Amino acid sequence: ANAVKTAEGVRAKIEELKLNLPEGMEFSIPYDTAPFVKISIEKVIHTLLEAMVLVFIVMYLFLHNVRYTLIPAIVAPIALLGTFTVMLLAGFSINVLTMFGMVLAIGIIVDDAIVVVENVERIMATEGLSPKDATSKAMKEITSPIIGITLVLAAVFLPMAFASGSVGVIYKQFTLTMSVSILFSALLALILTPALCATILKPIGFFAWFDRSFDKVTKKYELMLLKIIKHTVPMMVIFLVITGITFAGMKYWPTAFMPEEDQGWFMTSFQLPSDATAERTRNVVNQFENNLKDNPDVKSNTAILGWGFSGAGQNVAVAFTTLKDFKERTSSASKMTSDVNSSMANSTEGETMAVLPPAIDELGTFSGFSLRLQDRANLGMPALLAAQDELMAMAAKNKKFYMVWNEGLPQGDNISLKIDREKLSALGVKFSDVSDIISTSMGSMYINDFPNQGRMQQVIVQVEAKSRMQLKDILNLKVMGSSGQLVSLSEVVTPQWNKAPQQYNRYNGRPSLSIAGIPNFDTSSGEAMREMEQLIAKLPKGIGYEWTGISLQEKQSESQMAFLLGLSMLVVFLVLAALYESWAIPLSVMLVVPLGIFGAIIAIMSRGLMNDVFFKIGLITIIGLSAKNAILIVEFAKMLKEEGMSLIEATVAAAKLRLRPILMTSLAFTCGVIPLVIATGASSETQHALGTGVFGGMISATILAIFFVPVFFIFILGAVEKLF
Amino acid sequence: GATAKTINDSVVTLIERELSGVKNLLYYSATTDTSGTAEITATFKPGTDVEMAQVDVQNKIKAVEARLPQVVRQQGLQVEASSSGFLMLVGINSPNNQYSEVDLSDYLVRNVVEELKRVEGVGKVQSFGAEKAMRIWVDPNKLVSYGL
Amino acid sequence: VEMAQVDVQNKIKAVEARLPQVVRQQGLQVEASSSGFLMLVGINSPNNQYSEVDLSDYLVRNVVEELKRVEGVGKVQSFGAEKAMRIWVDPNKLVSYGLSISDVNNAIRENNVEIAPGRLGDLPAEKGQLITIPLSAQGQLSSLEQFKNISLKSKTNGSVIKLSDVANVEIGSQAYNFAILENGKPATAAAIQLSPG
Ligand SMILES: CC[n+]1c(-c2ccccc2)c2cc(N)ccc2c2ccc(N)cc21
Repeated sequence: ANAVKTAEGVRAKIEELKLNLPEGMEFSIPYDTAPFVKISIEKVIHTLLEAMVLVFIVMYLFLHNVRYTLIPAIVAPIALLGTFTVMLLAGFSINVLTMFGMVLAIGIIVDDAIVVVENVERIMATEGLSPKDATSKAMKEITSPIIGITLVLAAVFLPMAFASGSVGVIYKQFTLTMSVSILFSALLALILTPALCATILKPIGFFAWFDRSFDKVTKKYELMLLKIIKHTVPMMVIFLVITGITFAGMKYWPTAFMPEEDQGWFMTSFQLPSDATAERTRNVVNQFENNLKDNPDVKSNTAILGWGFSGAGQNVAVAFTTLKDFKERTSSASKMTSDVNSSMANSTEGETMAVLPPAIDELGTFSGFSLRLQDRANLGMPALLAAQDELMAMAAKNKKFYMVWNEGLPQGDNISLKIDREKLSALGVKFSDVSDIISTSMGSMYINDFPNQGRMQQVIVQVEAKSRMQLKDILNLKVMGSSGQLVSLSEVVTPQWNKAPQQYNRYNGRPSLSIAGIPNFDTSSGEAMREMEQLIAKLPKGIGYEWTGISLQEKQSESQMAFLLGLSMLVVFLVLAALYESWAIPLSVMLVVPLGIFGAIIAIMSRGLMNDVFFKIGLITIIGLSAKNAILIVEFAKMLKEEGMSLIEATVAAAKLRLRPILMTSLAFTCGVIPLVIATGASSETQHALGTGVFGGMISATILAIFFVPVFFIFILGAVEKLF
Repeated sequence: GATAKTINDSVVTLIERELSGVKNLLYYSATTDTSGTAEITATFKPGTDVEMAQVDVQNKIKAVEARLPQVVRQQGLQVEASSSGFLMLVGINSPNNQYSEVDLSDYLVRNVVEELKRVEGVGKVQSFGAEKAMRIWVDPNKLVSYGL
Repeated sequence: VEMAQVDVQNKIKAVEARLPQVVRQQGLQVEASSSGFLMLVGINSPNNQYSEVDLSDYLVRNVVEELKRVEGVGKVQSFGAEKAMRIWVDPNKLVSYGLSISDVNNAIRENNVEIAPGRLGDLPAEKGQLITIPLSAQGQLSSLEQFKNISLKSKTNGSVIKLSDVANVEIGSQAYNFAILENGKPATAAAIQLSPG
C-alpha cells in the first residue's frame, strides 16, 4: 500500500468524522511520517533542477552562444520523459533513489550532444563551412565514439542490477534510471541534434578572454604532453604506485551500508524490572515527559504505557517524540537522543533507550546493529543468560561502541505451588476443586454478551483486586473436605520461589537472545560488527551468533563488491574489444579506473565519509566516465594512426583536438553534482554520500587522464609492436 | 492458561519445526511472553511474492493442527502479512476533562477504529484502548461463607 | 500444488462439523504429494537394548532437526511410533471393586489436569501496589509412578484403591499398527526429501 495516499485517506476520513464528535472531544495526529516522504521528494526535485541549471551554465560558459547551449540542453528533458515512460512500463515507481539516478545522469545525458555541437562549432569556425556541411562532416567524424561511449556507459551499470538482497534492489533503481536515460540521450543526439544544428544555427568581453585563455592553455597542454611522452617508464611506475595506494585505501577504509538521516522524530523505550508495576513505569515516563517539557524543539510527545516493540507487559513503555520543522529546530535528533539518554541514566529505576528511526522503514525499528546470540549446543537458558551478561560486561568497557543493550523482557521471580496430593486424599479434598479454585482465583473469565446502547458488550467476572495482590490471599482460599470443615490452601500447597526468564525467544529454531547496539562516533557499522564478532569469539563454547536486519544486508552488500566491480570492468573491456577490434586498445582504456578510484577514495577520506552502497554506485559511474574520457582520445589517436601518422604524433594530435570535449563533458558532470555535494537541510547526508565520491572521482579522472591515457596508449602499442 | 515455558515447549517449537522448509526463506524467529500469546515471524528473500508466502505458510502449518493444544486449536492460528512500524497515530483527548480515559477509549473503539480500518491501504488498526463491559468483582471470602 | 491444497482445505472445513467426534479430535491430515525423495536414514539396535518407540523418540528429538538444517535438505518424514502413556485395564479386577472403564477415564481426566497460572498485582490493581509477580501451579502428571498412584473410590466397600491395582500402566506407542525391522531387529527410519532447486 502507498503510504502517502493511505495517510491522505485517513486524514480525510478523520475530517468527516470530526463533525459527528461529542462536545469536549478533540482528535489529534501527534505522530505522522507520510509528510517527510513528500518533503524529501520535493527536495530531490529541487536538486535536479539546480543540477540542470548548473549544467546549462557550464555549457554556456564554453559555447558562448544561447542557441549552441540550447541545442544540447533540450535532450535531457526528453530523455528523462522517455525514462519515465520506461519506468511506468516496467513497474518502477518515482522515489528518492530513481530521482537521484536522474540527478546523476543529468550530466551524462548531455555528453553526446555536447560532443556533436562542439565539433560542429569547431568545423564552422576553422574551415568556414555552412551549418549543414559542418554538421555532416562532424557527424561523419564522431558517429563511432558516441556509440562506443553510449554502449560502455549502458553496459557498466547492468551487472549491479543482478545483485542479491536489498542492496540489489537499491542498485536496480539506479541501473534502470541511468541506462535507459543514457540510451535515450544517445538516440536523441544521433537523431535530433544534427537536424537542429543544420536548421537553427546561424552562419558564423568575457568570451574573447575565455577563448584566448583556452587557446593558451591548449598550447601549454600540447607542450607539456610533448615533454611528458619522453618519460614513460617513470609514469608507469607512478601509475603503479597510485594503483597500490588506491587498493590500500579501498581495503583499509571503514565501510557502512547507508547514512543515518534525520526524519524529524525519535523513539524511546522504557524497560523496568520484572517486579515493576504500571505506576512505577508511569513514574519514569512522567520524568521523561517533564525533562522533554519546555524544550523548543519538541512539537508533540506521545507515550504508550504497557506495550513495547520487543514484548508487552506492565513493566514496558514506548514513546514517540516528534521534533519541530528543520528551519525552526536548533538541535539534531541525534543530540536530542543523546541528551535524553544522559538525563535518564542518572535518575531512573529502569533502562531508558532513546533511538533514531531505522535507515529503512521495515528493516528493523531502530538505527544500529542487531545481533542474535544463540545456544547451539543445548547448554541451557541460564547458561545463555550468563553468556549474555559476560558479553554486556565486555561491551560496556569498549570504546568501539556507544551503548549496547538487550531488547527483551528481564529475567524475573516466579512462585510455584506444589500440591500435596497425599494430604488432599487424607483430608478427603477433591483435586478438581483445588484445581478450579486456583485457576479462577486471579483470572478474568468472559461469560456472555449483553446489549449496551445497541452494541453487544462482554460480561467479565473476576476476583476483586484487594484479594489478588498478595500470596496470602490466594493461600487463604478454602475448600470443602469430606469431614465438613473448610481447609485453606496453605495447609495443602507449598510455595517455592525461583528465578526464571519471563520471555522465551528463538532464532532459526534455537534458543536465542536479541541484542542491540549503537556504534560510537568515529566508528562505522562495519567496525562495530567486527569488534562485536571478536568479542563474541571469546564467549564459552556452544554459543553462536547471527546477524539480523540491517546487519545481514550490510554483510551481504560488502561480500559482493569485488565480484561486481570485476564483472563490470570485464564487460566494459569486452565491449571495447568488440567495438575497436583490438585487445590492446581496450587495455589502454582500462587503466583509467585506478585513476578515478584514486580521488574518489581521497574525497571520501577528506570528508570523513564511509564506504557505503552509494559510494559503490559512484565508483561504477566513475568507471564509466573514465572509460569515456579515455575513449574520446584513444579512438581518434588510433584512427590517425591508420591514416599514416606515427604513434606519438597521432596520439598528441588526438589529445590536442579532443581536449575541449573532454573538459566540457567532465565539467558539466562535475557541476551537475555540486548541489548534492553542498546540500544542506533535510536528507543532506544521503546527498553528500552520493555526491562526494563521484565529485572526487570525476575530478581525478579528468585531471589525471589527459596526461596518462596518451602514455598508456603509446606504451601498450609499443610493447605490442615489440613483442609481435 | 500456560506459562511462557509451556507455550514455548508446546506451540512455538512444534510449529517452527514445520516452518523451516518454506520457499525463499531468509530466517525465522519466535517470541513468547507471560501474556499468553506467541508470535512467530518468517522472513523471505527480497523480491518475493508475499501472497504466495502466506499460502505456503498456511499449508505447512495446517499439518500440525492436530498436535496443537485444544485451546489454540479452537481459538485458531492466525496468519497475517507483516508491517513493522506505524504509519500514524490517531488520538482522541478531552481538553476540559469532560470524558475520562475509559469513555474516550470506548468511543474510539465503537465509532472510529472500524471507520479508519475501512480506508483503502490500511492493513491493521491497533487500538490502545478498551471497550466498556460489565465487570463482576467477586469477593472470595464472601461466596465461600454461603458455600458458593 | 499450493493453490490446490488451500482450496482443498477450505472445502474440507465445511464438513468438519458433521464428521464423527473422534475423527475431529484426531484431525484430518492434508498434504501435497512430493517427488523429491533423496535418501533414507535409519537407526537399529543390534543388541535389542532398545525398541522401535525408543529409536523413533531419539530420532525425532536429536536427529531429524539436525538433518533438517543441512543445506539442501527440505522436508524430513519420520516413519515410526510416537511414545504415549498406555493403561491396560483388567476387567476382572475392575469388577472385583465394582468399577468400570468410565470410572478410570474420569479419574484420569480429573487427576491429570492443567491449572491456569496468574499474576499477583495484575491490573486493575489496588492503590499502592508495588510488586507484581507471576504464580503458577502444576496439575499434570509427568511420571509413570504418578499415573500408577492415581486414587479411585471403590463402590463395593468405599475404600480407596490405586489405578495400578486395577490396571497396568506403561510407556508404549500411540498406535501399534505398523512395525519396522532392520535385518529382523527393531528399527526406525526417516525419508529425506530434496529441496527444490
Ligand atoms: C503411515 C504408514 N506408512 C506409509 C503410508 C501408508 C498409508 C498411507 C500413507 C503412508 C508408508 C508409505 C510409503 N510410500 C512408504 C512407507 C510407509 C511407511 C513406513 C513405515 C511405517 N511404520 C508406516 C508407513
